Amino acid sequence: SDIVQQQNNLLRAIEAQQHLLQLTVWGIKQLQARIL
Amino acid sequence: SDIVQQQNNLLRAIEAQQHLLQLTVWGIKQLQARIL
Amino acid sequence: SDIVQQQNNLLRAIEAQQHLLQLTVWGIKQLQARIL
Amino acid sequence: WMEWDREINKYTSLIHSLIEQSQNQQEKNEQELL
Amino acid sequence: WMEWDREINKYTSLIHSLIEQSQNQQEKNEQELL
Amino acid sequence: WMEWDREINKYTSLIHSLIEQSQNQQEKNEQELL
Ligand SMILES: [Cl-]
Ligand SMILES: [Cl-]
Repeated sequence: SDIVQQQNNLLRAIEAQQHLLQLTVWGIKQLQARIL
Repeated sequence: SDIVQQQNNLLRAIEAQQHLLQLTVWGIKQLQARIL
Repeated sequence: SDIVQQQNNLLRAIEAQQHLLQLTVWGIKQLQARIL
Repeated sequence: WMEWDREINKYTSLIHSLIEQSQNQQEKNEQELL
Repeated sequence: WMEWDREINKYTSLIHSLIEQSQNQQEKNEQELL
Repeated sequence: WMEWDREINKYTSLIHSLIEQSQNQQEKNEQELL
């Protein structure tokens, strides 16, 4: 039970980190469009 | 078995995210070089 | 035991990934002022 | 930048697939606890 | 960019909270195993 | 930016080590299923 709970925790962390990654990709693309 | 399968899933996610992270580092360095 | 150890491994990887994500956010913010 | 765009797309797609796979496995694992 | 800033703050706070929760759960898990 | 570069390198080396450790542990765990 507690191992499965910990997997839920880490998956949630990965999901949140993916949102951050998508944000950084968006930001770089905007800057690239402008400084080119 | 199914817990170990999930650990494989999560490790693969972490590895792919790290690839994407390294791509963003490349992008930042390129833009920095162009500006500064 | 070996499953618990692997959860610690993945948790630590996620932590290191988070430091790198925070660094990339810093870089984007530094560039954003200049390029806009 | 063209190669960069391609690689961003490929890895974005892969991560999405892995997260979906992980979500499905998580639900299966939680059911199996019972 | 205003929304971007807002979302960076939201997800950073959430990840920090999830990491803390996971650290706590890892400690409890090790205690249980011992 | 010199500090930024150093920090990127340090955390990249750390996560690579952790990923390698995790890959090895994963291989062992999968074999232990038998
Ligand atoms: Cl796990
Ligand atoms: Cl500088």
